[PDB]
Amino acid sequence: NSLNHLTSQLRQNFQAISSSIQAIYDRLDPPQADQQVDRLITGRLAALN
Amino acid sequence: IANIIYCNSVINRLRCDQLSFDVPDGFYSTSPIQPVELPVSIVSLPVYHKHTFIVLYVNFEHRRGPGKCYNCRPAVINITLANFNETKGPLCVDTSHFTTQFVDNVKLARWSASINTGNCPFSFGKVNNFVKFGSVCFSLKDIPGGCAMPIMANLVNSKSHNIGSLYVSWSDGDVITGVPKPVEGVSSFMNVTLNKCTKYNIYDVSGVGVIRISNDTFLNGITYTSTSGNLLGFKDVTNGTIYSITPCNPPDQLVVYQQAVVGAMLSENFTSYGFSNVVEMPKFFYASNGTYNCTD
Amino acid sequence: TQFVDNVKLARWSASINTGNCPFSFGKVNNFVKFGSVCFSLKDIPGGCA
Amino acid sequence: CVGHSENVFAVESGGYIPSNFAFNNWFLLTNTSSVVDGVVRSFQPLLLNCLWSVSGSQFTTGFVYFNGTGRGACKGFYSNASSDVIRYNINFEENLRRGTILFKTSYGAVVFYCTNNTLVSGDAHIPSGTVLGNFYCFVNTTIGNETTSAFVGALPKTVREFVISRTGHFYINGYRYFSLGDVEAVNFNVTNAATTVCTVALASYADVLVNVSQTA
Amino acid sequence: VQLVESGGGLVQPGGSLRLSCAASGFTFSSYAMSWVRQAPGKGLEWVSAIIGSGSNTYYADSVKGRFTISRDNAKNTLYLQMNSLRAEDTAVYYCAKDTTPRPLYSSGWYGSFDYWGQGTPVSV
Amino acid sequence: IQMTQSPSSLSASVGDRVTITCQASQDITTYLNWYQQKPGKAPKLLIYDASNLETGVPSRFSGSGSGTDFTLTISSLQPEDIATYYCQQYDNLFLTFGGGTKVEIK
Ligand SMILES: *[C@@H]1O[C@H](CO)[C@@H](O[C@@H]2O[C@H](CO)[C@@H](O[C@@H]3O[C@H](CO[C@H]4O[C@H](CO)[C@@H](O)[C@H](O)[C@@H]4O)[C@@H](O)[C@H](O[C@H]4O[C@H](CO)[C@@H](O)[C@H](O)[C@@H]4O)[C@@H]3O)[C@H](O)[C@H]2NC(C)=O)[C@H](O)[C@H]1NC(C)=O
Ligand SMILES: *[C@@H]1O[C@H](CO)[C@@H](O[C@@H]2O[C@H](CO)[C@@H](O[C@@H]3O[C@H](CO)[C@@H](O)[C@H](O)[C@@H]3O)[C@H](O)[C@H]2NC(C)=O)[C@H](O)[C@H]1NC(C)=O
Ligand SMILES: *[C@@H]1O[C@H](CO)[C@@H](O[C@@H]2O[C@H](CO)[C@@H](O[C@@H]3O[C@H](CO)[C@@H](O)[C@H](O)[C@@H]3O)[C@H](O)[C@H]2NC(C)=O)[C@H](O)[C@H]1NC(C)=O
Ligand SMILES: *[C@@H]1O[C@H](CO)[C@@H](O[C@@H]2O[C@H](CO)[C@@H](O[C@@H]3O[C@H](CO)[C@@H](O)[C@H](O)[C@@H]3O)[C@H](O)[C@H]2NC(C)=O)[C@H](O)[C@H]1NC(C)=O
Ligand SMILES: *[C@@H]1O[C@H](CO)[C@@H](O[C@@H]2O[C@H](CO)[C@@H](O)[C@H](O)[C@H]2NC(C)=O)[C@H](O)[C@H]1NC(C)=O
Ligand SMILES: *[C@@H]1O[C@H](CO)[C@@H](O)[C@H](O)[C@H]1NC(C)=O
Ligand SMILES: *[C@@H]1O[C@H](CO)[C@@H](O)[C@H](O)[C@H]1NC(C)=O
Ligand SMILES: *[C@@H]1O[C@H](CO)[C@@H](O)[C@H](O)[C@H]1NC(C)=O
Ligand SMILES: *[C@@H]1O[C@H](CO)[C@@H](O)[C@H](O)[C@H]1NC(C)=O
Ligand SMILES: *[C@@H]1O[C@H](CO)[C@@H](O)[C@H](O)[C@H]1NC(C)=O
Ligand SMILES: *[C@@H]1O[C@H](CO)[C@@H](O)[C@H](O)[C@H]1NC(C)=O
Ligand SMILES: *[C@@H]1O[C@H](CO)[C@@H](O)[C@H](O)[C@H]1NC(C)=O
Ligand SMILES: *[C@@H]1O[C@H](CO)[C@@H](O)[C@H](O)[C@H]1NC(C)=O
Ligand SMILES: *[C@@H]1O[C@H](CO)[C@@H](O)[C@H](O)[C@H]1NC(C)=O
Ligand SMILES: *[C@@H]1O[C@H](CO)[C@@H](O)[C@H](O)[C@H]1NC(C)=O
Ligand SMILES: *[C@@H]1O[C@H](CO)[C@@H](O)[C@H](O)[C@H]1NC(C)=O
Repeated sequence: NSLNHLTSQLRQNFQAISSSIQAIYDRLDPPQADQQVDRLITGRLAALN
Repeated sequence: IANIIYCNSVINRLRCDQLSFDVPDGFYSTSPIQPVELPVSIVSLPVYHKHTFIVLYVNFEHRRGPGKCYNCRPAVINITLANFNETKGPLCVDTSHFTTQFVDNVKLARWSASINTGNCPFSFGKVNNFVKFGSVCFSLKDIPGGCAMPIMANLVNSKSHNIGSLYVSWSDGDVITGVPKPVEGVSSFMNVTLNKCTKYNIYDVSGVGVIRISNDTFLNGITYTSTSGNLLGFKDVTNGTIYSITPCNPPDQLVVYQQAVVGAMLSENFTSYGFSNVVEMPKFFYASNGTYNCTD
Repeated sequence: TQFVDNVKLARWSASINTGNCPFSFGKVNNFVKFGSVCFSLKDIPGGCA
Repeated sequence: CVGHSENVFAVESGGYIPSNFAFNNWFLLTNTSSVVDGVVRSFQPLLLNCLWSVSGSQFTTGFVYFNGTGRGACKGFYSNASSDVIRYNINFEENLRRGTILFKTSYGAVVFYCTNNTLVSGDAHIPSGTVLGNFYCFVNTTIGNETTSAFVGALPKTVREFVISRTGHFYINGYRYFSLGDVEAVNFNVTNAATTVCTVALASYADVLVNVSQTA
Repeated sequence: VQLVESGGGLVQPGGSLRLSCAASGFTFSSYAMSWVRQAPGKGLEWVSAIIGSGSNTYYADSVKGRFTISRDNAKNTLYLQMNSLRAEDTAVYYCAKDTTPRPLYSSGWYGSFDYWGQGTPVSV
Repeated sequence: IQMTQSPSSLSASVGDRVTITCQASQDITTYLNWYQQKPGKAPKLLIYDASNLETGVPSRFSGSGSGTDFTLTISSLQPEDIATYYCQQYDNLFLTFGGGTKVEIK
């Protein structure tokens, strides 16, 4: 139960364009992609806590 | 400053991310550095193909007359969007594949044109990275409910001026995708490298990994994914063979004892981190400088 | 930034609102930092009103 | 059909599949990725309105409509309801590579074929980047009296099952490859007929829970 | 901004020669490269040019078809392929740098070279 | 596009207001640059866009013109000015160089 909950949170978009980090960097320039990746970083760190 | 340490060695690097000068004895996770020569591997399904070229031309010049000013804003601007016609309405792509090209026609030295992302959720130049759309339209006049990509003119070591914008409207969907370019003689349907870290775009899924051949004979589907959503493997429709995908640099573990690294747990048969000896353990490889003549 | 109300009609006054901008016209005078800023009476692409 | 006498089974009352069925060549339909192992809940066309055997029946079947027109001798429970999916079970490693599949629409007739000799496809609108030494599939749409050809793509070396939806969804080995638009009938006229086709079933969407192992 | 070339020598007519030029001290991918040679007692004759991305390739009439221009952005190196040598290719070759920085996603004009190399001559 | 540099050679003394002109045979508008060529060395850029002084060159050089005839004038000749000169147009991707001139000392 604890592992499945942790792995399922990787699919969340966290109000970003996509849950895949590589997808963001393939679509936007680095100045704008960083603001989108930060959404995934904060959300995923919360899942780890 | 009282003292410093340089993050150059294996033990010193572990102290820099741990943000401490003393590391307690234990096991620490680490990851090898990723290579930089990443090739490109592409797998796609052959479908009804038509290619549309969205070409944007930017050209400007200084007003010819008695004043030969150079740092001033340009006075004549000529921006065209290929087959765009204002009275026909916006230029909407209506084919399966398309690409975007930026052609700078300014001949003035030290002058150059550029296009910014603006409020759009994608960049004009990055659309060629297999981006999916249900519909997409480009126009030189404002489009309702769309986004605007500013067009800028730049001088070397001098402030740049806005010279217009490009308006784009889109909807989500999988009918139109953007490809880099139809090079004459490249089989973009199945072109992949094996046993090397490569960047891939396989069946509309992008990532970085290693591709290899497995004897698995799954009969259903063409793409297999894990719970996290990451692509674990794919099938070649022309072959029947199934290929597996593995991350390029999986994590390892380092054993620290008395402020030094004495061994490392590895998933591969390599004498990594400078250790001269490696042994095979039931579920991993172990590398260390040890001579195995100990009991405590 | 300065706002000058040149209307002389009694019971009449002018005002400016924030709109969608991330700052107010009168509040810029509170040591707001910018890399660049431009003002115009016509629409500026990628700006605010 | 063929083997155990129960590969073709008797449909239970209401259109349910017997709880001991081996589901051989009955694939989990998917539009994107495919599950390897696990338990998944999804809407699948597993509620059978009629199931009949083709091999050993001598009927040869012919054309099958989504409505009851053209159905064979249903084994077990059957209904006069309208279906939304037609399933063509196709045997061990058999390939549709040497035949054609006919279709009937509200605008004319459509035929799907796969070929290696460019003389059979007629025109081909820029089929670039392909290996010229292997077969590719095309499609002729006859708008009445006007014949038009088009390239659709490629199919695997071997096909284990064929599934076509009324809305034109084209499934092969559990994966959607094409979208032919609205379709009112289909014919599986391929050489070595009555042996390549094993069982044909008309099904409807139903809410099911599936225990999937090795993508089966 | 230093430019250095290599690959000079004596080659028989009709053979092949692999010329090279190295660049450093600037962002290599943002500037269009060019190749030019000075014949003995003659002025400057343009040979070939390459865009910063390497997508577009241009040549002169006499250069056309005989040689191919290439660049490798991963190591800041400019490459040239001498093929089908004639006696009139005996000269010194210079690799130049354009003065206009352009984005990697854009094709553009060229012509105002500011920095040159040292010159590797060839004989045939 | 053909371009002619005339005269091919001229001699002047220290302090002379030397002037060199080259024709273009086509309407080049303003797309021309001038180069400095010390024999035994690779060329260097002097003036671009026919009128702009490059930051690495002394302010004693000036150029002007529009259309088909273009000019490059030196305010006063200095001892290191003795070198080959060249004009080159960039109005077309198949750019061409001029005939080249050899200044000389007196
Ligand atoms: C791949 O992707 C495509 C595109 O999304 C999917 O196609 C859709 O599939 C769903 C399957 O659920 C379809 O929805 C179903 O439509 C059935 C028919 O509905 C039509 O007919 C009735 C009258 O008979 C009309 O009233 C209705 O408006 C439609 O015109 C219905 O049988 C289904 O309803 C059942 O389920 C719903 C669930 O909410 C219940 O409320 C109902 O009571 C009933 O039990 C359902 O509506 C959808 O129409 C398809 N769309 C298209 C465009 O093709 C593929 O199925 C998908 N494949 C896979 C494997 O995922
Ligand atoms: C603004 O710039 C665009 C740049 O594309 C100019 O359009 C281009 O104009 C030239 C000259 O008219 C065209 O060149 C010739 O076109 C003919 C007709 O097809 C062709 O036979 C020749 O080979 C040559 O290409 C060019 O095609 C055309 N390009 C486009 C994309 O329209 C435009 O004229 C400029 N406008 C102004 C006011 O400066
Ligand atoms: C289920 O629908 C199908 C369509 O796929 C029906 O098939 C055809 O429908 C037409 C409808 O009138 C029937 O038309 C008749 O055709 C004859 C010409 O031969 C003409 O004599 C009549 O005037 C009339 O037009 C035709 O019977 C029918 N074809 C077949 C093969 O039956 C099928 O009837 C439908 N049945 C149901 C259950 O709805
Ligand atoms: C979902 O389907 C899978 C695959 O059919 C089921 O796994 C299978 O379950 C059976 C019954 O437990 C296993 O058989 C047993 O195997 C052991 C070891 O050989 C043997 O001692 C027993 O007598 C019996 O034969 C079978 O091996 C196993 N297959 C796999 C691949 O693991 C699973 O149980 C199904 N689950 C549900 C909830 O329906
Ligand atoms: C699909 O359509 C094309 C186009 O009509 C057919 O190509 C014709 O093929 C015949 C021989 O079978 C040739 O004589 C004709 O000249 C072709 N047509 C054209 C327009 O060139 C093709 O045969 C059709 N295939 C099937 C299987 O129906
Ligand atoms: C725009 O399209 C209309 C309709 O075809 C045409 O009459 C007009 O000439 C076009 N204008 C331009 C500038 O292309
Ligand atoms: C794969 O693509 C690369 C791109 O550099 C190309 O060099 C190679 O020839 C391609 N191979 C095939 C078989 O398409
Ligand atoms: C091949 O398949 C078997 C069965 O899955 C597997 O255990 C084995 O490791 C695979 N080995 C090779 C060498 O392909
Ligand atoms: C699979 O496909 C590739 C080309 O796509 C080929 O190199 C390989 O040998 C094929 N293998 C088999 C077993 O057909
Ligand atoms: C591990 O590598 C060593 C050194 O090359 C080799 O002798 C040994 O056989 C390998 N063992 C395994 C299990 O790969
Ligand atoms: C282990 O032994 C080798 C002997 O060459 C030496 O290079 C290496 O640095 C030693 N490592 C440690 C961690 O003591
Ligand atoms: C191993 O340990 C013993 C006991 O400490 C020591 O005397 C000996 O030299 C070591 N080496 C071997 C090969 O026994
Ligand atoms: C289906 O329709 C036919 C024709 O009317 C009828 O004979 C048959 O009994 C019907 N069956 C069912 C099960 O409703
Ligand atoms: C398939 O087409 C290729 C085209 O290269 C041809 O060489 C080959 O003979 C054809 N083969 C068959 C078996 O029909
Ligand atoms: C129908 O058939 C005739 C046969 O000669 C052909 O000429 C005609 O173009 C076809 N056309 C249409 C529009 O259905
Ligand atoms: C049925 O298939 C056979 C064998 O391919 C063919 O000769 C015949 O013309 C086909 N008939 C129809 C109606 O498709």
